Amino acid sequence: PHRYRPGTVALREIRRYQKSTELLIRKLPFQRLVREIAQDFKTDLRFQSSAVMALQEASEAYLVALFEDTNLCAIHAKHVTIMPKDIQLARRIRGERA
Amino acid sequence: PHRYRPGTVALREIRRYQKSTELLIRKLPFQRLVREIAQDFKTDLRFQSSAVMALQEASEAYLVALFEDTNLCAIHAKHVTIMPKDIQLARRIRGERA
Amino acid sequence: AKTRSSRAGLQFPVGRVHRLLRKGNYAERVGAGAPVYLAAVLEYLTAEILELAGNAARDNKKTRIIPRHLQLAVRNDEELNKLLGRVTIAQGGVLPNIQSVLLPKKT
Amino acid sequence: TRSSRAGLQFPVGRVHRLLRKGNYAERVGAGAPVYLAAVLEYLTAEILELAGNAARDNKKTRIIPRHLQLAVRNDEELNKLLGRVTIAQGGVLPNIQSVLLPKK
Amino acid sequence: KESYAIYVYKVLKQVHPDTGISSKAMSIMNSFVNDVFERIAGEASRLAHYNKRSTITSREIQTAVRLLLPGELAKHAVSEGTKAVTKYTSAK
Amino acid sequence: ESYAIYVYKVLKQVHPDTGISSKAMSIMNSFVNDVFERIAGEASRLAHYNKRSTITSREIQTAVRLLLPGELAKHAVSEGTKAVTKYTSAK
Amino acid sequence: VLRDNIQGITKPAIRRLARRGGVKRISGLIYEETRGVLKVFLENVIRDAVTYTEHAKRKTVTAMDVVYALKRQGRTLYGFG
Amino acid sequence: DNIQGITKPAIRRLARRGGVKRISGLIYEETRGVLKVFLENVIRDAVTYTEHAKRKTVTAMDVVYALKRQGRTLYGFGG
DNA sequence: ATCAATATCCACCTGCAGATTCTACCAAAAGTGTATTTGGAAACTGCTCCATCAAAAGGCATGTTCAGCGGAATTCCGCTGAACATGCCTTTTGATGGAGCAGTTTCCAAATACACTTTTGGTAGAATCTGCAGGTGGATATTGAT
DNA sequence: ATCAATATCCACCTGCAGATTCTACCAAAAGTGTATTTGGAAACTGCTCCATCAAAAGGCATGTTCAGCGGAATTCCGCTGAACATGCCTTTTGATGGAGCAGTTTCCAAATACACTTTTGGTAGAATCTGCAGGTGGATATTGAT
Repeated sequence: PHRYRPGTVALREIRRYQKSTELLIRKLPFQRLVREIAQDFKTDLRFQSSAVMALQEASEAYLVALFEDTNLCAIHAKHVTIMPKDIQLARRIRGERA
Repeated sequence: PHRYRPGTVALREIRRYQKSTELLIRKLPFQRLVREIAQDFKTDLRFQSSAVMALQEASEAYLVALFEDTNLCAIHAKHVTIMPKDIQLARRIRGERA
Repeated sequence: AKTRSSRAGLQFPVGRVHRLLRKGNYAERVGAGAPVYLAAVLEYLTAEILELAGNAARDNKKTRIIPRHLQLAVRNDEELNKLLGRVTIAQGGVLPNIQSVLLPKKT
Repeated sequence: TRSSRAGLQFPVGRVHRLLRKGNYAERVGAGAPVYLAAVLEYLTAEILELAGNAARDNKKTRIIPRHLQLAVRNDEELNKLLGRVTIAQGGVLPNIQSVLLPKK
Repeated sequence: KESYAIYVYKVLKQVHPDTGISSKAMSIMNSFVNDVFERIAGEASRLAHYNKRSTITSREIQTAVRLLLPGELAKHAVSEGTKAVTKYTSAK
Repeated sequence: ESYAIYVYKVLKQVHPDTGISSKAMSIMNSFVNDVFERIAGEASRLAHYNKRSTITSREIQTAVRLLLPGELAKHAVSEGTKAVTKYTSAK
Repeated sequence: VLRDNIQGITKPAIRRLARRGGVKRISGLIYEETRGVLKVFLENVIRDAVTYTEHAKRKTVTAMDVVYALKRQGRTLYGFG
Repeated sequence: DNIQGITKPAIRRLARRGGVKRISGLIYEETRGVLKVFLENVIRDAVTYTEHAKRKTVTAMDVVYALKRQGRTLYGFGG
């Protein structure tokens, strides 16, 4: 049977996803998470649709960003696998702890 | 001939300088650097005594902190010697490049 | 009754950029050349990125500029990249970039 | 005075003037300068209080920049509020990455 | 050349009567006040604009404080603020 | 109020046969109002730093120098000046 | 009632975000560290967003509210509602 | 050369306040470069604030305002 | 464990640079009383769009198995920075002209402020146009096994 | 290098959705044109505080030796990526009531606008005072060696 060596599909997917621009997080699931976090801050709160979309635009932008920095710390470590401490180092230097 | 071991004096120096608050760079060599860079921007300039102080206070303050992050990037890479690439990474993750 | 935009040789609204300079409460008074000079800069700035977005689109065989085009145009330009180094263009994606040590094989 | 009317050491009347000449808005209500002044007195109090402690602790009575620095960074909140502020002549907190200490 | 230096000196005494303060320290406190003032003023200005309002009132000042200051610090800064206004109003 | 029709003109000026989607026009609007607020504020400030009650073509120019990167600022200063000079001699 | 919606950000979606981020290989611990990071990120923008909404005595969070909030955090977003 | 004026002892000292124990040789020329790029950004903005005021003297306020824009707010010299 | 060299901590001493106390002058606040103007809350309400319920279908999340390979941990070695004692070349400190940073007076180009008249960018209503999304297919690479 | 399995490429082709197209309405802009106010350029000037330089002083450059650190090569055990089967819950297409946003008018509590009288926080000159930074003595913790 045909089988790609590990990491081939991954490069395939980096190339793939770096060409597109659609949100990579399921919509409804994300909206729930927004509503949840919001209502555990205030009540009787309604949301314009585009408002939940701005938040998803920003969140993904933010996370993809974090991931590139995290990916850099890993390579500095001579690893290719981003580990939790990578995110922590990145986040710290980034100025979110530090 | 009693002699101290590598890192023993340095460590004592760390202790030492983290208590004091004075500039670690000599005033004159610095004033000269500031002036030369300014000259490329606008000739025949005069600097207030305080303006140079501020700039120095800021530069060391700036450089000092850049050193803490570098140290962290060194340690993240199972090292204790901060190297060029360790500075490189820090500045990239601070947006000083990206 | 010539508009001030034409008096200045601009597409952008000098009268409008002048109102906004009043409603923005930036100072007690607004000079006559203030809005003129600023609409000149804003026009100059939008022509610069549109020039780039448009190109990005040609390189994408697309006729209509879309967000990813603005994104590609902005990130590929050193100066626009710096001017908008903290702006997130929605629906823009990122620039294709894969670290070397990730690619397989050697040489 | 107004500061006395609101019970404050800070200059309510001045704060008011600065809010007008600041081009922050067309009009400035009467409480705003009072409320704001209240908050500047309070924030001032919070830092002095901690830095005074920092001085007593180092066995000194007159507070210096180093005592402002120490009070600020050793305090989650103020440290956040001054997260991108550099206090001249403040120095840095004493800190050494454990992994750099001699292997006991 | 105005400075909050004397008012800073007042507050200091109500908190540490035996404590004094060097010049450089007093200048830092001055920048400190000027800073938060601007940060608070700005946010309030901004808030009034988003709401197409012409006046920066204490409602503005208040919210800005919630947006700018860290939690618990904001808690007290609000009370302090609210108290100062109540006192001022309830006065002949 | 928008900047859309103005963005469209310029658009047609550089690229006569290219169009723009609405989201793209939306980002172009956000862009303009953004730069507009930075330059304004940089200007506003500059004046207060100089005890000046009037923003003018001269504050705007400095703001533009403080805010824009290398080659962009140089070119933007030209465009600004050229326009002020022209409008100056037209009445 | 909404509870545990943080799990609504599937391992798959976090894997895709990392590909765009150009990440080749991911550790099992990454997915949970990320929900945390995304959680904090959102708690911060929505707090502000909502603070803006309240000040306008509204009951609806508008995109402007999210847009002003993001700007307050140095994460200015272009193109919104 | 002025940049070379910023000495190894001085740089090694800074790094120590940063809690740095061992310093590779290549860090010094690397360092001066950072500092150079630093000053250039600040000084330019300051010199600009200088010229706007028609002074031939950079005032500490012109540096303070500069720093504020770089996001490097500095308490101690007014403002 | 045992000296032996250094470094570090501490209680104390004291001149002095800078913090403090006092008087006087004072313009520029900041307080106060009159009276004219106005922003924005309250009250009614039109109307956008938010929530939400319903349903059909496959795009995708989930969970499992399998093994390739990458990260962790151990060893080994050459080379690089740390520590040191020598030595003097540069920075530091206190003094002395003069250049501009500001304080003040003058006065005109330029910015309100007001009343009109005119041109326009926004738009909601309908309806014709068009770029490309997305489905198809089959010629060209990319891969991985041998 | 050859060969089979798959994915990537890319140019042709059709359809809905979103874009470019008009008719006319027009309040709110933006323009035009006196009338009245004024901010800040411009020229003159005194007082700081900055540039320069001399010579007392407090670090830095330099060469040596070597301890220990980073880079390299090796081993192995476990965890993450690929491939696959299965089936659910998200996405999509629509419709409905009603909340609550946003428009419009009314109208008074609060705010701007002078104008007059008082206080006060900044400055400058002078003398008094004091918190502590360097300085010493001497005990003791720390470190590196045998």
